[PDB]
Amino acid sequence: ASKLRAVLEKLKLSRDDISTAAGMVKGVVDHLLLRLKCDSAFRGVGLLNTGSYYEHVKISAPNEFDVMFKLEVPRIQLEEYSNTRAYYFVKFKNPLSQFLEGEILSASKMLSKFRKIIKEEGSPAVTLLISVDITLALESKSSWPASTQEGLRIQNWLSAKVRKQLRLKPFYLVPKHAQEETWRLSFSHIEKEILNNHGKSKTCCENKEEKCCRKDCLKLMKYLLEQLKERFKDEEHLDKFSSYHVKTAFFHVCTQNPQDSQWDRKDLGLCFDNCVTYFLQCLRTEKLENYFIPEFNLFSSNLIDKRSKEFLTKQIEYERNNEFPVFD
Ligand SMILES: Nc1ccc(-c2cc(Cl)c(Cl)c3[nH]c4c(c23)CN(C(=O)CO)CC4)cn1
Ligand SMILES: [Zn+2]
Repeated sequence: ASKLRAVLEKLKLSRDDISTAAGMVKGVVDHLLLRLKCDSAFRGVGLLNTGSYYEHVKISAPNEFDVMFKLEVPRIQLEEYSNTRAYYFVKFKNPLSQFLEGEILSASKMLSKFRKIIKEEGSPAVTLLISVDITLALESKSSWPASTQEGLRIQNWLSAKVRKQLRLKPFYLVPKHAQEETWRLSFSHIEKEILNNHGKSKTCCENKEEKCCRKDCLKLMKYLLEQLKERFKDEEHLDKFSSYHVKTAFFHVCTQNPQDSQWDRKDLGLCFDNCVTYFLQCLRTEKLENYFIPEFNLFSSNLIDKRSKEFLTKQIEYERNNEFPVFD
């Protein structure tokens, strides 16, 4: 209870120092974006909005930032790869013809040029050095792919109006490989909008009478994983897990507990325990549905070994029964 709020305060004091570092990262980005704009192939490159840096996977490592460069392109048509609901080949119907390999757009070819232009100056295409990961993403203004039709189950939490409005925004495709020329769907912009506008009430966390602990629970779940990943970094059974798994599980708990009253700031310990319990259930049953693509199991044996899940299950059960020693 009091231990949880002490961790958040230590995290908060850690964030203030990078306020000056933000402009330092934001300077390198504003430059690199201009240099990429001079190449004919990257004319329509820009920052993925709502903030230059998305502050990486690590809540406990403010030294490393994460930035996404979106590439506006003509109308995209997609071909699903091998029944994997998230990976696709990209096809056309001007300057990107150089990266064409028949009809399929070559991720390896565009990444190689993306890297060459920056060097002289693929989930992260380049990592600069205080680290900065840069991801190239294709912007598509088409309707969201069919695999997202039963995802984003926010209707009883953020309303069906908002889900309708959110699904009118573009989606994004990042060169991730399953096959070395597929692209992976990305909804980082939607995830940020949900986190920063998270309550059933439109004025959640806008006044002191409506302070919920939704954000604090996510910070704590991210800190728990990073601490465990750092403690057991040499054991290799936690390499697969990332903050995306914790964020995904958190969004399911929001769907599961849609009322702001279920996230009262004075129930932080119970609310954090709700997220820990749901994340364990996903580990034990090896089922963590992608929040936007319900058929993509993030905890499938294809992606993460069963022994890794029960290792993490074992460690989280330990921390839970010992009142989380890795926090102090
Ligand atoms: N093996 C994996 C893991 C996950 C996915 C994945 C899948 C979908 Cl559909 C979406 Cl929308 C995704 N967004 C992100 C990921 C992702 C993975 N990811 C990280 O793990 C951060 O280090 C970036 C953020 C596909 N393959
Ligand atoms: Zn709130």
